Amino acid sequence: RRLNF
Amino acid sequence: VPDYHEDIHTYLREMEVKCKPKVGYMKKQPDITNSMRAILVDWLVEVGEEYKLQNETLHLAVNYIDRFLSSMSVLRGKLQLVGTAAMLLASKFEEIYPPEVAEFVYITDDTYTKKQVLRMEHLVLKVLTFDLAAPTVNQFLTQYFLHQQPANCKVESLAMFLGELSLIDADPYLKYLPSVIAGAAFHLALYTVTGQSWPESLIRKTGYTLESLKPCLMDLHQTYLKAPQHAQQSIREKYKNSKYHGVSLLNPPETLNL
Amino acid sequence: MENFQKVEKIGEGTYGVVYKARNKLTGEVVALKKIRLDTETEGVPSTAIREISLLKELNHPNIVKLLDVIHTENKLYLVFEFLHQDLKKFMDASALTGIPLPLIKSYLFQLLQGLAFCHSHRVLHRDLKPQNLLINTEGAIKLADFGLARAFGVPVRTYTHEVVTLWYRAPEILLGCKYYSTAVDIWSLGCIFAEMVTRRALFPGDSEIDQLFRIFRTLGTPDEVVWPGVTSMPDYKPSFPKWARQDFSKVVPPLDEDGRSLLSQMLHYDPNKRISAKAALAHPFFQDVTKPVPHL
Repeated sequence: RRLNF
Repeated sequence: VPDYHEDIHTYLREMEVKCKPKVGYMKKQPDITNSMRAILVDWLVEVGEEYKLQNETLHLAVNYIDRFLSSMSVLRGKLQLVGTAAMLLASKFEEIYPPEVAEFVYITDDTYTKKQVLRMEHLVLKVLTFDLAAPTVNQFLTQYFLHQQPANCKVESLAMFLGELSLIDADPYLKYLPSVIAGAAFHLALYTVTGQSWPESLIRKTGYTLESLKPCLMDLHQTYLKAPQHAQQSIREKYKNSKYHGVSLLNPPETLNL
Repeated sequence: MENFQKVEKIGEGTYGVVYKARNKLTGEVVALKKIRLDTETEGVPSTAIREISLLKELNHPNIVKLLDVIHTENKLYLVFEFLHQDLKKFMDASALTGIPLPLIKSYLFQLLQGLAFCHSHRVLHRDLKPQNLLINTEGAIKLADFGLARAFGVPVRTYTHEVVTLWYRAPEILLGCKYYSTAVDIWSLGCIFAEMVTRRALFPGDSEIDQLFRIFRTLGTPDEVVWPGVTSMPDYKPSFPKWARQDFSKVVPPLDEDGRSLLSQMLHYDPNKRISAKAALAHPFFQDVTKPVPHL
């Protein structure tokens, strides 16, 4: 996953 | 029994003071928050499970991250790349064979290139000055475990669990040395499983009284209590596996008797 | 890197070709290890990660000094104190005559001091052998080559099948033990000690099983009395031929009785009884230790 900040 | 348990413990206590991240660092970061650090570390637990890495790598990686974030401003969009390169570096230090760098690219969903991960590795190494052999909660737990009477699997597991939960929350845990957190977590795990308590052996070795552990313990008892409510859950899921005797299911006690 | 002037290659290892170099500003002669840090493959190798972080912690007269690390975009340079040769090359060049007893005693003493320091800072070397031991011309010897070394703040998990030399491997490792202890380092040192004395490897085996059997041929076949647990070890087998403990006097003839005593404690089968580095320094073998200088 991309961590969506 | 080592000739140097004592020398090692002593020396680990010297090194943890030196390998400490700044306390207040997160307030000085313009763009990142304790809640993002928490999402980041929780994710690192999953990466650890998915590649079957040792718990020590996980702990090593969080140390690198926090020391890094203590001298370099980072933007939301780069935080995961710091984490990734820390986990790589940690794997290199501690694992027999680390995952291939590509795997590390993969676990982000190709959101950074291999070349970006490799140059962030270099940047991390330079900021940390190649000082990678950081003391952890996990190391101090492992020493302390030598002093159980008798050895109790469930206690070891459950102390591990408590130690990991503490990685998640800069929140309060940043202001405790690992030797202290591991103290608290050994007590709390002991107490929780048997009713027993932080033993005089360790009181003498560590020169930590139970009293002195009070503040950490209190915090850690709270964290244990609310664990099933926490926004991050990766460590609980991990510690259900029978590998760990399911301890993260056991019912925490609602008072500590201090 | 501009202040360094390359003089000659002096061998390779992990990292790649070591150059003897001189600091053009101070006169200092150093060893340069260079790593061609490509940014397409795997990045910084872990041997480099471990040697640099572990060596940076270990300042001691009998451990090679890491003087500097030089970081460019496409290269990592490592700068070490220069030491002009290893025990192996020295041993080969001393074949025939032998290394004199009193230098064998000094080296072992020094190496025990370095090892002891490492162990009391939670470092295992794990790959001790004559090539990884450097000497100078004033009679010093120093542990070098820490690319396999490991921090053991937590116990160190064994390489399923390890890329480490065979001749110096402890029998607990051959039997498929799960952790290393500092005892592997002592066992290696023991073998080197012997090797200096007899001018040949103590236990030169051509595969894992031949290595055990060579050890057993000499110290005899372990059982539960010598070594509580052996029969329960992953790789141990009821069918292991049963040899008897042949006497050290025929294993290391030139040694006196204090030597044989020390070797034999360094060569104890049971990792828990093998003598530590700290203790070995107390042994009466070292009461007349001096610091003679090799004739290279």
